[PDB]
Amino acid sequence: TEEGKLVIWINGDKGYNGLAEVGKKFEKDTGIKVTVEHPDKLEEKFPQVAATGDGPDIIFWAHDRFGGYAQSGLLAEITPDKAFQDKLYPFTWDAVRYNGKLIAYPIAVEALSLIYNKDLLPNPPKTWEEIPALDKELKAKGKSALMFNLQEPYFTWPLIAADGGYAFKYENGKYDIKDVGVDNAGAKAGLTFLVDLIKNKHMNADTDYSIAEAAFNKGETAMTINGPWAWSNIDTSKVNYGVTVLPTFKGQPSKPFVGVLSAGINAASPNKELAKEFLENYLLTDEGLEAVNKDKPLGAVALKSYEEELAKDPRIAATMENAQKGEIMPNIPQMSAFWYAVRTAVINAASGRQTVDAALAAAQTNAAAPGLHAIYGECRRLYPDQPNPLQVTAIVKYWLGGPDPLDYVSMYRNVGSPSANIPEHWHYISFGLSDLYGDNRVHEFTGTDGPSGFGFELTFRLKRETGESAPPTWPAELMQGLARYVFQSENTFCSGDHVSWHSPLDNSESRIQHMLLTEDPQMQPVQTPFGVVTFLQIVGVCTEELHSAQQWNGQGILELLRTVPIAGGPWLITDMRRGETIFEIDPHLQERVDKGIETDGSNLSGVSAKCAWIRTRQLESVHLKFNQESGALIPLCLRGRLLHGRHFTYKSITGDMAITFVSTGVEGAFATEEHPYAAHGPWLQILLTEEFVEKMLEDLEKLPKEYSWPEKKLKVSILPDV
Ligand SMILES: OC[C@H]1O[C@H](O[C@H]2[C@H](O)[C@@H](O)[C@@H](O)O[C@@H]2CO)[C@H](O)[C@@H](O)[C@@H]1O
Repeated sequence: TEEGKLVIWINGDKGYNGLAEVGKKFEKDTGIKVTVEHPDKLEEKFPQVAATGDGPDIIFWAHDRFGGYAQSGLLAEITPDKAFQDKLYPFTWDAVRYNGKLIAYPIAVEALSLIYNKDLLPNPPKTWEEIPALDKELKAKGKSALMFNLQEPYFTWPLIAADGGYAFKYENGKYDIKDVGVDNAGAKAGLTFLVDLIKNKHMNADTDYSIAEAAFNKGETAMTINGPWAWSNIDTSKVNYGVTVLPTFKGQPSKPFVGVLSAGINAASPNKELAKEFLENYLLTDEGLEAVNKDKPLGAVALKSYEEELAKDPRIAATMENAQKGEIMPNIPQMSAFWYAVRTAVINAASGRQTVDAALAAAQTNAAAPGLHAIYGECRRLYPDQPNPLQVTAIVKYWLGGPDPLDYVSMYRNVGSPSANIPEHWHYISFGLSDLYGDNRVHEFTGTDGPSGFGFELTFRLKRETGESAPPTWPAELMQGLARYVFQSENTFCSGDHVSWHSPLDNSESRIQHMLLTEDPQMQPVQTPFGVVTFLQIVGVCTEELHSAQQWNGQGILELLRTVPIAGGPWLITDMRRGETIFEIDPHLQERVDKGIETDGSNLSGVSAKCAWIRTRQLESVHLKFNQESGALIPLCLRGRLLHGRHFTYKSITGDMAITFVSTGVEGAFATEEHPYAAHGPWLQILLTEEFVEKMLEDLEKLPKEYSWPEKKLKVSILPDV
């Protein structure tokens, strides 16, 4: 925000210019500059940035969002003298009251209406069922019957609710968030009807707000569906239009979700009193509302005085008839999640991606899945561009006996950063490792503190190939494999961990057959009522790189991968095509690993190797035998472990034999400085004092190799071992 200046956000389809004129008058009378912006996806931007401390002093939007905003603590409480509260209709105040407090100034009442071309269609239909036949009549003379935005569920909700659909059941003043009604026969009936319209080529699933508006206003289609804001543009057009009641479906009224355009004050705003002055004494006046209304009609206003003038307009009348027949939107926080569920359901059902029953079943479950929704939020923040990415769904859900524990795996196109030389890739995000539903169907509920589910979800970044229109799906199957491992082992992962796989990740001949895990570079962790969720990105590595990771640590090797862009880069993007290890690409990298093992120690506690040396015996002489391969690890054993007071264990692949190098100062060994070499059966422990260890290392500064010291002998060999 800012002090002495007023920043306002309002959607671009509203009358921002009129509002700007009111801002001009305010700037004249008070000297405070009033800036009016209309960013895309503002409502979302607003929750997103309000916390950091950027944001609008005032935010305009339908009330349905505000309850959420208020629960997050983004909104200041508004305080009007009774003198002012009486100027507005009580029910508009109702729409903006949350948890007993007023959290926004109600501005206007928005409801969708059926807008029709009087020239093309003298008497509009009273029912949806006529439209198919009606379209056919018009198609005969190169026109269409109906076109409206199919991308926002706001416009198809009236039809869906008509025969029984609902968001949350309201009884006794309480909305039951668990009782969602988008899955019932009614909702199925309306959405099935829309889908059938598209099947019989009376509508097109691609159609959006702008195509619908252009079509109707140019006079290409007979009808459209929209709110009062739209009219101004139609007035400019050649079309003579009427605004009327929406068509009935199966004998029942269409029930549009009525909104109440409201203005909220940012809790992080310095100028809150300036905001109150502007809204109460400048905007919410006959003069202010008229100013805005000339630009784009607001609908049925909340200011009694001005509304009395407006109510005469037959268009407003129709607006209020549709409004009455429909319901007013709830303002609870769960609305946003509901809207998202339905938006996906409609689009997928209309495009043929899914059936009506499957889409609505998914929307039904997802309307009340705070975890799935809290993740979808962050996904939405990263990809405001992509509302519905290709998404792999597990059709037999895990908690019904299904094999795949990941309910969903979303697949995004990431454009990368040209400035950072980061290539375009596909970004897979998984859903199911965390608590999505929080009703104990998969994961025990644990509360807000602590990890939701296993506390993380999996992500993956697959370098996009030349001409790849769509992301491949094999990474989802991979993610299902890992997910199963976690679910059966009950074993969590942390940034740095490695996964040994030893098969091409993509079931090709690729050299990438193992995985490392790191924090997703872009995905921020999220607060889920069911817990906190972090995002672990999978990074494909060669067998050599995995080995480096075991010998040193995961973290170091990931960074090495970041420096070699071809092998990952800053965001650690997996290229299944890669043919060389990072070490074949830059040998100085091996050097970096050796320095790390020296100064960090190594995470390798033991190896299965070709090698050789109940009562706890003691020995004064010891002769070890090693394969070249296990002989290679001796420096690691000493430099990497004993010099860090860490023990190391060779176990013979055949034998029951074992050799555990023990630093002076390790705990629980049966080897003492007094008696360094001791054995319990086939298991041998030898304790080396640090000085001797250093000496030994210098001595090791190819085959056969023999070493001797006063105490003990060491042999390096090739085929004595079977
Ligand atoms: O698409 C779902 C959407 O519906 C409503 O958004 C309306 C808004 O109320 C109107 O003022 C106008 O801008 O049309 C919007 C839809 O394009 C809800 O208010 C919103 O929360 C929801 O996302």
